[PDB]
Amino acid sequence: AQYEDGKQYTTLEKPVAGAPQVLEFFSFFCPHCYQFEEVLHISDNVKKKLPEGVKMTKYHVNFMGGDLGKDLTQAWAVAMALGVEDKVTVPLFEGVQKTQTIRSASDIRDVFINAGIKGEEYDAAWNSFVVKSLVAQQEKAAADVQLRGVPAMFVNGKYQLNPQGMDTSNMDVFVQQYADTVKYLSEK
Ligand SMILES: COc1cccc(-c2ccc3c(CC(=O)O)c(-c4cccc(OC)c4)oc3c2)c1
Repeated sequence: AQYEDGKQYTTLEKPVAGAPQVLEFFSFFCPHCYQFEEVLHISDNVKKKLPEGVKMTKYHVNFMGGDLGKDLTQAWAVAMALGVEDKVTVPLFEGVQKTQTIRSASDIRDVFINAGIKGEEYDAAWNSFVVKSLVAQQEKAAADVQLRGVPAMFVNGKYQLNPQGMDTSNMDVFVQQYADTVKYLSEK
């Protein structure tokens, strides 16, 4: 076959019931995640190949960057709670990996202030139980699939993307292979 379990994707031995359709994990400390988001725009090319109005879900993970990595997961919860993902994804990646000016929770917050989120709004969300459950949801989702590496994408709790079995001589070909596989998997 042209798509085979073990090549473009792997199949989970313990399926995850009731999982989100397209579920993507990343870390703002992850160099490959910087690439997927800044250079390759994986998330966005995937969305463009799925049925309109499908649920793409993206979660931060804790297992990179120690204390600040956990801070970043709470800020991703804030971002999600306020719907400002599109405003802070780029500054956050660049602050962690490009300028390396994100060294503390205060520096994370600066990204939001600079992005135009009011301090009161940020601090209120940061400290809210809505954000605390949304941290919990990100952690639970990662736990369900026993996630030890990012970037990572899962379709319907059954299929994991295997980008190691795809061609990287061309950034655009790689992306489309990736997006086409997600689409094929979502139709299975
Ligand atoms: C051509 O355009 C570009 C521009 C920038 C980067 C890339 C690129 C190339 C290869 C890989 C691989 C794996 C491999 O060695 O094949 C991974 C990856 C993904 C998720 C988890 C993981 O950990 C096991 C590894 O990400 C990649 C990105 C391509």
